[PDB]
Amino acid sequence: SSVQTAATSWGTVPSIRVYTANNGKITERCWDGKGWYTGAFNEPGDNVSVTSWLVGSAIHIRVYASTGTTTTEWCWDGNGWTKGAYTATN
Ligand SMILES: Cc1c(C)c2c3c4c1OP(=O)(O)Oc1c(C)c(C)c5c(c1C4)Cc1c(c(c(C)c(C)c1OP(=O)(O)O5)OP(=O)(O)O2)C3
Ligand SMILES: Cc1c(C)c2c3c4c1OP(=O)(O)Oc1c(C)c(C)c5c(c1C4)Cc1c(c(c(C)c(C)c1OP(=O)(O)O5)OP(=O)(O)O2)C3
Ligand SMILES: OC[C@@]1(O)OC[C@@H](O)[C@@H](O)[C@@H]1O
Ligand SMILES: OC[C@@]1(O)OC[C@@H](O)[C@@H](O)[C@@H]1O
Ligand SMILES: [Cl-]
Ligand SMILES: [Cl-]
Repeated sequence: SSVQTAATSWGTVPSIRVYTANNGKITERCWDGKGWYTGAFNEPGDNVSVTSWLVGSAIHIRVYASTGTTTTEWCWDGNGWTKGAYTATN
């Protein structure tokens, strides 16, 4: 089987974030113009999607991590990954 990725970007540098679901776990790689480095995101999941938006120059990232029929939303708003309110009845 294959790892599964999701990607987002912002600005004109740009910043890029790539999330990889590998063998039950999601991790994050980061580009800020000067080489790829490892991000702070680490959460369980077999499937991942992502979206992001800016308020001014402040990025807001939402990562949707799924295992079985449960999807958990993880939020980056400048100061730590927090659990979002997203729910669904799958
Ligand atoms: C994310 C994901 C996991 C965690 C899976 C599987 C798949 C999977 O989806 P994805 O990778 O998108 O799609 C596949 C792709 C692209 C290929 C080429 C596959 C398989 C899948 C399906 C089938 C498959 C699966 C296996 C194992 C051990 C093998 C050998 C295995 O045959 P393989 O010769 O790789 O063929 O179980 P595994 O615990 O990895 O479960 C089942
Ligand atoms: C428990 C279980 C069930 C009930 C599955 C599948 C898997 C599965 O997990 P597991 O067997 O541990 O991991 C896999 C391994 C080790 C290999 C080598 C696999 C697959 C899986 C994934 C992918 C796969 C699946 C298929 C079918 C018909 C094929 C041909 C098929 O490609 P196959 O050449 O076997 O590759 O559907 P199936 O109804 O069997 O659903 C999907
Ligand atoms: O500069 C890297 C970082 O802080 O960027 C914002 C988010 O992508 C974080 O997970 C990541 O560690
Ligand atoms: O500030 C976090 C939050 O309110 O952001 C907007 C949505 O992503 C919500 O699910 C999430 O709880
Ligand atoms: Cl690099
Ligand atoms: Cl964090």
